[PDB]
Amino acid sequence: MVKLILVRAAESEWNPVGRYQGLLDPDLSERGKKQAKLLAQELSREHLDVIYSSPLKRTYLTALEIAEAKNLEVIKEDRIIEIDHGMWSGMLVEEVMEKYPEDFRRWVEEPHKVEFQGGESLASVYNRVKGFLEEVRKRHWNQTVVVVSHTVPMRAMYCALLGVDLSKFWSFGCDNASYSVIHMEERRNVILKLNITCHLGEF
Amino acid sequence: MVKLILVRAAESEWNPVGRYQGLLDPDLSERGKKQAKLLAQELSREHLDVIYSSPLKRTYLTALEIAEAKNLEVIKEDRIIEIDHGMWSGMLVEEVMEKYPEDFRRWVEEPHKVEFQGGESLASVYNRVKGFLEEVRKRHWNQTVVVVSHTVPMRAMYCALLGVDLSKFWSFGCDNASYSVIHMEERRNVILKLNITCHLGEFYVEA
Ligand SMILES: [Cl-]
Ligand SMILES: [Cl-]
Repeated sequence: MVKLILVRAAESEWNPVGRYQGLLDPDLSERGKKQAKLLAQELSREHLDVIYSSPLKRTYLTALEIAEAKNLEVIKEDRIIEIDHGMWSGMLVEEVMEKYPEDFRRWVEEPHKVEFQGGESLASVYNRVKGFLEEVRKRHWNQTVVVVSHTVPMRAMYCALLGVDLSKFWSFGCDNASYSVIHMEERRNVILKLNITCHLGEF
Repeated sequence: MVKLILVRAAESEWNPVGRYQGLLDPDLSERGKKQAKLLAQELSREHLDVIYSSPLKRTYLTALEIAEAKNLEVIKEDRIIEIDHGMWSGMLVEEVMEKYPEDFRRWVEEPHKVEFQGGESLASVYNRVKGFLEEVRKRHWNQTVVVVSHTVPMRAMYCALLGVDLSKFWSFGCDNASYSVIHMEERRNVILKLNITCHLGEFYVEA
């Protein structure tokens, strides 16, 4: 099997105020930098074979702490980059709700149908992360793989892994510096642990 | 929303050797007794409104610790009882694999089509836990509900909660004295946390 460890980036400077980032690239927050160290300590217990990360700072810096703790390299991977939120990028959740209430409603209620104006469709995110996961399954069979990514590609990944409709997108928790443990087996994928944050304690 | 905390019984005497219990009723192991206390300690940190438990000892004893820590009464619920494993009940996994390889293969490969001889179907389990969850959603809106159950009903519950086929049965981890946090929202259910065992520390066993 593949032991797949799916990690969300530690907290960015934009997360606590709820500003959509998409492809935009803020640094980790001070809290985030601490979260990443704690997560790296937590994952140091495991034998790791490979670490993939979205190339954006928040993910890459999180990946780098895990790699440094285990003396591995980080392999950048564009296919697990955050969705292009288009015009939402730079906007607070409250601003989106006020300026684009109907688009916000579609996002919450029927995420699978969304295409961000000036940006990417959720279908597109699903396609790219699924392709990545298929290649990982083949290439890294019988290994432990860490994948450092963001909310939207991660939630799409859970849909692909379970073989469920993209409409189930919101049914998975995805907190900063969390990890999930998936076993990619011969006939199915198994979510053994989802959205673990215990290592963060107070953070 | 409903904050639904789905808990698997702490370790029974039969869990570490892999003997199928079903409706057979073994005690918690000494380790499991400690697990239940650690879990109860963990869940004592937040407000709980109601605790439902399968009436089998392994679940009920786990539920009793959580209930006592919060000044609640355990509500016995037959609809979250373990599947009737029928002829497998009392057999080790390796014995089942040896004696009934075809039925074991069906169990692993196509769980949604399984029915244990002298026992219950997986479809039956799905039906009864789904009805239970529907009633919980209506009765306990804006409350925190603990449900103490077993691997098979819990896995069926995840299928029902996600509104997905019973063929996804095996795709969810379910360890002794673990908890999952689900939000039952208006339009969907969200698995916020699945199969959390961090509170157990050195007393955590996968198996
Ligand atoms: Cl989001
Ligand atoms: Cl089982």
